[PDB]
Amino acid sequence: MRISIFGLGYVGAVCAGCLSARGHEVIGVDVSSTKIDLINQGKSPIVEPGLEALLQQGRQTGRLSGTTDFKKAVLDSDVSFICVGTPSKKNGDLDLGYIETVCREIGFAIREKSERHTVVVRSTVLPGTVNNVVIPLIEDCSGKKAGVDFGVGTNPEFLRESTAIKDYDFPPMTVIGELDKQTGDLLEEIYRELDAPIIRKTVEVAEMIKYTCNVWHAAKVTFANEIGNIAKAVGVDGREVMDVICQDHKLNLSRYYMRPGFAFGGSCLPKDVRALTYRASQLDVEHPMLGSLMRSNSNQVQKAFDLITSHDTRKVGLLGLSFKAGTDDLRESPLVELAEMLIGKGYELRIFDRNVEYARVHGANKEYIESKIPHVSSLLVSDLDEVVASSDVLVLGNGDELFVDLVNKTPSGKKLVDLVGFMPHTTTAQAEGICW
Amino acid sequence: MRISIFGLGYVGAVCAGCLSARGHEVIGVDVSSTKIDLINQGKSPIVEPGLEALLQQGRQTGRLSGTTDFKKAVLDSDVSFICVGTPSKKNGDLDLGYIETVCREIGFAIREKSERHTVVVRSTVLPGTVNNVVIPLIEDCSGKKAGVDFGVGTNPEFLRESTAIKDYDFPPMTVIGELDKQTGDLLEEIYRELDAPIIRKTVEVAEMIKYTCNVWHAAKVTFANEIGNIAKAVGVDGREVMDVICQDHKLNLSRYYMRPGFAFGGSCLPKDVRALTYRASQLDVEHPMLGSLMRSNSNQVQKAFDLITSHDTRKVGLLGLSFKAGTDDLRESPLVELAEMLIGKGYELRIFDRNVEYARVHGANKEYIESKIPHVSSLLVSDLDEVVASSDVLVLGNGDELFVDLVNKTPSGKKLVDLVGFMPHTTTAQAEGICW
Ligand SMILES: Nc1nc2c(ncn2[C@@H]2O[C@H](COP(=O)(O)OP(=O)(O)O[C@H]3O[C@H](C(=O)O)[C@@H](O)[C@H](O)[C@@H]3O)[C@@H](O)[C@H]2O)c(=O)[nH]1
Ligand SMILES: Nc1nc2c(ncn2[C@@H]2O[C@H](COP(=O)(O)OP(=O)(O)O[C@H]3O[C@H](C(=O)O)[C@@H](O)[C@H](O)[C@@H]3O)[C@@H](O)[C@H]2O)c(=O)[nH]1
Repeated sequence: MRISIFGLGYVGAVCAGCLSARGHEVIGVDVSSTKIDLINQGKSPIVEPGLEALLQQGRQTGRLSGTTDFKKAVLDSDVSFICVGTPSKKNGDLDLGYIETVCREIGFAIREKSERHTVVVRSTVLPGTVNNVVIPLIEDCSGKKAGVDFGVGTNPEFLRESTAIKDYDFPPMTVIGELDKQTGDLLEEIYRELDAPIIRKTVEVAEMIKYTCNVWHAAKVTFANEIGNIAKAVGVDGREVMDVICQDHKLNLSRYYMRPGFAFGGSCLPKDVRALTYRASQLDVEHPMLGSLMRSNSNQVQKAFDLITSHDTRKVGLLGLSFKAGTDDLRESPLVELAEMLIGKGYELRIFDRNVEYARVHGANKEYIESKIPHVSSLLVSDLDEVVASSDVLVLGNGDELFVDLVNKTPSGKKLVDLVGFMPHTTTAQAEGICW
Repeated sequence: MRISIFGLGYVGAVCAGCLSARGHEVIGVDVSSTKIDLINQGKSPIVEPGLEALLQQGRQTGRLSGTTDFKKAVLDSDVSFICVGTPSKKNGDLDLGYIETVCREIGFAIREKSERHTVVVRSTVLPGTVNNVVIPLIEDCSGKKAGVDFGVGTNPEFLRESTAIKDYDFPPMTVIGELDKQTGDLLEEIYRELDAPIIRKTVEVAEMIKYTCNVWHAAKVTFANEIGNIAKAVGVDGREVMDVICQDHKLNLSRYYMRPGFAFGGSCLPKDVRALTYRASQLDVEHPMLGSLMRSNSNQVQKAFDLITSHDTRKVGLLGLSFKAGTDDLRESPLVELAEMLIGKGYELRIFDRNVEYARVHGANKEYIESKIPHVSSLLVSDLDEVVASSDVLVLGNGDELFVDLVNKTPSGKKLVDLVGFMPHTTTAQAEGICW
């Protein structure tokens, strides 16, 4: 197909060439006549391994060209890939300036041409951008309507600089955000030949996706730095430490621990986090990320409390009490924290937990349950249907498989608050998730 | 093997059972008489899938028993595993009360004992605990010297409650902290049949290994929760978002981005960290972790500074300028920032980077290099030898392989400051690493 590409920076030029070398008619579009002159000369504006070669191949076959003429580029192509920059404003919000101009330029170019055009955003933008800005802009400028007259979708890239090409060739995944089915299919052909999954989501979800990947990346670099700093301070090598950790593909580098949900608890995570940062503090090793964990963890408890507590009623049924399903361990259980908050603030609380139950007559914790936390434990009710019937707000606190059935057999008159993720879908006025 | 286990809690009881199911002789020991008794009836003190059944089998083959007679346990076994809990003190630090107690008794036991007894610590303890607490208390109480007379070693655990047994039978890996080969071999013979890599390291490293793993899990949950919160405030399901993130094993769930070293930079990571948090703020969504990345990131740059400016010499050579090797992209390069700080402090700064040097000749970002950051670029030097020779302190800022030679065979009279990880080993008087 014939592709126009708006913005010829690191991702735009890489695109220009990668597509042009696969059999596409590619028109590189940029505001600066230096980048374009370089392109027509078949030369790379950047130092990127193997880019020049690709670009020179684009001119030799006549499959690639550049022009500063936006309108033409549109009228001469069937698909436009938006790759212009979105730099930071002085307050952190991203500057949409460039994106807007391109959008206008495109809309104006469509007002003319009668055939359908396809506008795919690749530039990283906050969620809601395509819907609240690029669409209405194009529309208001083309006098047309997104979806019906012209296609719109988003297409995040994950190219790294200095390996943009190989990243292009072998991506982790290909993700597509679609308004119209038609625009989605076009992208599907485009990456059809790539040995990686294709993931079709709504425009917004896609926008969130690319942002999360990037912040996760900084999160990782940050972790390794803070850990390495503590390492040096205590005499060992961070590199050696992080290597071993990167060996674990069951916990450290899997999807485990990555489900958005409730605070973490137990008799290990919170103490070790406290134990290592205290030590870091003794060695004069600052550590803002490591040192914000607990703070965040508590926020999450508070959050559940604010959700549960917002329905004009004291009647709460708390399903799950141990720090996690399948164990009776109550040590630093966020659910007890939660329970204790509700009690301290006067709520009519009723609790269900068959494991904590079994333990009240079958363990080495009897003492603790009847003398250490009687104000919590005496609120335990073993009849699950009783807890549901006499509560107004039902709170799914842990992964007990028994709570699924509950999630699909919920009676009228009850609010659900989901903290682990049993809900098949997103919040409604009757059922709310802490992160959905 | 005859194995004694001190601390019949969640970790110790599981160990007792699994070990004994594997044909060893196990003496469970704990301070609580009520614990020992449930163990002698083959009953489980805790609610943990399949533990009871293991404990009864342990009894029924006479391969597993229990007592409070510490001395007897050490006297009738060749190796002990220390599994006593380590609780938090009001200040976050670790309470070695229980560990110490169990160390004293053992020492007293191995004294009266002629043959080599082997001590393994499974309890999670800070780096250096074993060298400065366990060994000394046992040496003292036993009159014997750690290493030659009795074996010592560290051996963390990654079992997760509720899947403890599965986790024991199928671990991510086995980590051995060894002092004397003898104990290291002993542990390996035990875990030989486990389908996982065995990792042998110095005590201090394994101690730091286990900790890093726990705080890393706590960070994953933390990242995931804070992302889901923002996800939900922006209208989408944080779960749909986190599933996709977890579908990427090249960048997201891989070892990339996990090398301790220098702050991140470039025109994407920092810009995106700032944008998301900015949005997060607009929406009243607290995010202590996400929101601390930049301070921490910026605290790494300053860290590199302090390293460099501590050598009583104004002559500094910065090898690498662009945000990474393989590109000339200068946007928000931490190396540039480093340079500007060094400049503002009046250092004789010389800079090598073959990519930018090339870029300021071919490419499109020459204006920036020439007219926007002249005060950095005129400190450029084309010849790497010229920079190395005329500087007293060399900085390895990015991973350009050209710098490998400099570190393998370094001209005397130079101080090395390794920001990326070229050094084969730890810090010395001539070559200092940022996280090693
Ligand atoms: N929000 C959220 N929370 C999670 C997720 N996965 C687990 N959690 C929670 O994180 C906390 C820790 O649970 P987990 O690590 O499964 O169990 P446990 O704490 O018993 O085991 C951990 O400590 C052991 C230990 O140090 O003794 C470790 O060995 C072990 O590997 C774990 O790190 C729990 O409160 C969990 O609910 C998730 O995807 N999302
Ligand atoms: N300390 C440390 N720093 C690292 C490591 N790995 C990478 N870095 C740094 O993290 C920063 C980003 O590098 P990288 O992600 O490899 O390059 P780039 O930032 O150009 O690509 C990223 O931005 C693209 C984008 O959003 O446009 C993404 O698409 C892409 O996937 C990356 O996130 C750099 O400053 C790196 O130095 C590490 O293990 N340790």
